[PDB]
Amino acid sequence: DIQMTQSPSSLSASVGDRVTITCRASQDVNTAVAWYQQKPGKAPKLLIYSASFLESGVPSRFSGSRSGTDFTLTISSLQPEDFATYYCQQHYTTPPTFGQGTKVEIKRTVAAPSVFIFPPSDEQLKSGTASVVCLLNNFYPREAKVQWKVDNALQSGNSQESVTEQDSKDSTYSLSSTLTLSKADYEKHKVYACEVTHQGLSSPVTKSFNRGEC
Amino acid sequence: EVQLVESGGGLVQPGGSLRLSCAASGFNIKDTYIHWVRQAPGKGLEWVARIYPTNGYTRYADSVKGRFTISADTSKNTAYLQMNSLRAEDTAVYYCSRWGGDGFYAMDYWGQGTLVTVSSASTKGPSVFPLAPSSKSTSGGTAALGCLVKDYFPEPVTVSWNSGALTSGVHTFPAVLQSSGLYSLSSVVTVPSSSLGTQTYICNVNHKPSNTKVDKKVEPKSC
Repeated sequence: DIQMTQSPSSLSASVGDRVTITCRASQDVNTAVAWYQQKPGKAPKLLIYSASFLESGVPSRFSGSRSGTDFTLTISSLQPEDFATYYCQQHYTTPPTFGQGTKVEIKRTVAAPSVFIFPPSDEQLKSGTASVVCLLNNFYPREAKVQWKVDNALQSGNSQESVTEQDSKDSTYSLSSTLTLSKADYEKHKVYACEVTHQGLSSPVTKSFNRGEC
Repeated sequence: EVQLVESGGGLVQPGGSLRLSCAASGFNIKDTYIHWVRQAPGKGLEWVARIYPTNGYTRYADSVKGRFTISADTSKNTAYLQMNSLRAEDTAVYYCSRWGGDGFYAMDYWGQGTLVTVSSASTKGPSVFPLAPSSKSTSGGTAALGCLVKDYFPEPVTVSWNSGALTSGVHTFPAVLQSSGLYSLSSVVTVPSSSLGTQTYICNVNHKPSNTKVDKKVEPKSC
């Protein structure tokens, strides 16, 4: 089992930028490396076979190089539709092994979250539970810090975030923190607050509401 | 054109057995190798097994060797992967693909994949819960609303808004495995605050695993 080490692990590069991904073969694999594209939630697609040759129907802004046991995929002029995960593969021995993937996310101007908090529906609250939701809509960079204060005392591990893949039109990500707790503890506290920290905000925005059923 | 479909994936209990299949069109599998590549959720691409349909020779990945059988039947043009004593580690999307051979041992055509989830856990469908506007402040400009899809097993669920007519500013997040072993997700939509009351927002939630189809009408409150 020859191991394809692959660097970097992900990159923000801007439209028009030249991009370079390397995969270093752990044994000489000769010229038998193919490179693949993975657009999110989709079958792998061949871009380059046996190091250098493009597949038919692959745009010439893509290209593959060999230099011993280091292999390079180059995108001359990164297009916004090359949001994908690229994979490299030695198909020299069995098993065919793959590299760990390189996510290539498009860079753009630091936007700021529109924060929104949502109280628990009482159809849920009936069922003895309470999911308080915080939305952070169309911001960039991806990083951000959501922070649950409940009557100011912020919480340990009881919230879980999920994040969008970046959009196709405007390269922004969205994200939600969901603080869930029993209808009992929920009702102990009065004020429910979310505190969003991001670069796009000079000051941390705090979204909140007073405990519902009112 | 060279098409490769895959089928028969779903929830298996551990130690169970499944048979994924792969129906090749546009070419004769006879004169090609057929490969089963998998991908766990949020990890890379693992190769599991290959067949040369013509002399029937096989080769397996060690993780799999002995429990799994790749076979092919050339008269049906189909190739098959038999999974036995299925561990939770086998939960992955499974892709078959081919090696053209003529010029390259690259995997040029691939199928769409099929989700195989290996779990002890019984199918449960979504409880669908509104996430409603104006909970403290009524005025703003652009209001947001969503539906909270909670506690379903296995993946997927499909959230739509107003029977596919509200496609704008709709953000359905990645699902999250709860401490509970069950999933949750939110699907959200941004709209004008002028329209709240002039318009109904309804999300459509299809859990094809449990044969659930919930429609919730997300409408506003005051406190």
